[PDB]
Amino acid sequence: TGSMVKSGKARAHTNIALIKYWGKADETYIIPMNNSLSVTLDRFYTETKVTFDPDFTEDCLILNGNEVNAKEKEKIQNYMNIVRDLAGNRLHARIESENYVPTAAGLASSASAYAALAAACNEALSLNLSDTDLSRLARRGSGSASRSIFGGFAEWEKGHDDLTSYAHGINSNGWEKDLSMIFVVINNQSKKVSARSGMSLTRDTSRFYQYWLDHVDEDLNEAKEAVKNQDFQRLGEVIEANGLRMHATNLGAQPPFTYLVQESYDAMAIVEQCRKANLPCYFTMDAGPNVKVLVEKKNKQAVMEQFLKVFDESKIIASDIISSGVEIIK
Ligand SMILES: Nc1ncnc2c1ncn2[C@@H]1O[C@H](COP(=O)(O)OP(=O)(O)OP(O)(O)=S)[C@@H](O)[C@H]1O
Ligand SMILES: O=C(O)C[C@@](O)(CF)CCOP(=O)(O)OP(=O)(O)O
Repeated sequence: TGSMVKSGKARAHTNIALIKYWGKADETYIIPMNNSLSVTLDRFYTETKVTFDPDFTEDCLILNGNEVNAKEKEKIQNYMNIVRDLAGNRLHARIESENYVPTAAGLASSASAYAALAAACNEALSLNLSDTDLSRLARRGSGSASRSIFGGFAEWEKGHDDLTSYAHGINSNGWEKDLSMIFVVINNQSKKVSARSGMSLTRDTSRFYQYWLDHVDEDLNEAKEAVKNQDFQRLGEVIEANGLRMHATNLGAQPPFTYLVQESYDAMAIVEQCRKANLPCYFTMDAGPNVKVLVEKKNKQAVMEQFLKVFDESKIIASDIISSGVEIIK
C-alpha cells in the first residue's frame, strides 16, 4: 500500500496426477524422468501474498497465521533467491500464505503452494511471465506445482533442461466440467516418507523402475487419446493401471516400502464393486494411503453413498474439477 512497496496475491488450486510423476532426472532443477498428466481441483487451493520492501533484510513466511520453523525458513529463502535472480533485484519478501487444503487429512499442499507463490511474485514484481515461464518457476519449488498454473487437464512435459521442462493446459472441449474426484481419507502411521525422498530412493534403487519407464509413455498416450474422445472408461482403466504401477516401483526399492495400508485396499475394493454395479469410477493414490476416486459428476453422490456404508462422513470428501488456472486476487 505504501510507495516503493510491491505486492501481489494469488490463488492456485491443487491438482492430482492421473499419470504419475515419479522420479527426477535432475534433483536440483526438478526435471522429471517422465511426463505427467493431472486434473486441477476446484475445492482445494492455496492463497499467497508476497510483499517486497527495500527495508526487509530477509524473507519471512507466515503460513496459516503462524511463523514457520528454521528449516522451512531456509527452504523459502533459497526459493526466493531464484525469484530475485529472475527479477534482477535484491528485495526480500514477507510471504503470507493460507492453505485451503485439508493437510491434516493428508492432502498435499506443495503443488498449490508453489504455483500460488510464483504467480504472486510475478504480479508483485510485474515480471510479465508467460504461463510457460510461470510453470517453470513453480517447477523449481515442487515438480507437481508446474501443473497447478493451469485448470482442467494439464500435462507436464519432461523436457531435458530448465528451459524445456514445464506444463501446459490440455483443452478437453469442456470435459473437465463433467468430472469429479472423491477423496477417501485413510489413516497411516510412522510418519510419511515425503514424495521427494520416496521417489528418490525408488528412482535410484528400485529393481522395478525400468518396468515403470517402459510403460509410462504408452499410458500417457492412451490417457490423452481417451481425453480427446471423452471416453471415461478408457481414461479410467489406464490411469488406474498407471497409479498401481507407480506403487509397484516402491515395492522394488532397496529396501522396499509402500504408501498403501489395508484400509486403502478396502477402498479400492469398493471402487470395483461400484464398477460391477454400473457405477463407473477409478482410483489412484499418491505418496500416502488416501484413495482418490475419479468419477463422472452425475455419479458422484451415488459412489459416495457406497463409501459411506463403510467410512465416516468426515473421511469422504469430494471436489469438482476447475476449468480456470491460477488467479490473481485481493
Ligand atoms: N502455502 C505454502 N507456501 C509455501 N510453502 C508451502 C505452502 N504449503 C506447503 N508448503 C510447503 O510444502 C512442503 C510440503 O511438500 P511435501 O513434503 O512434498 O508434501 P505435500 O504437502 O503433500 O506437497 P507435495 O506432495 O509435494 S504436492 C512443506 O515443506 C511446506 O513447507
Ligand atoms: O503429483 C504427481 O505427479 C505424483 C505424486 O504426487 C505422487 F506421490 C508425486 C509428487 O511429487 P512432488 O510432490 O512434486 O515432489 P517434489 O517435486 O520433490 O516437490
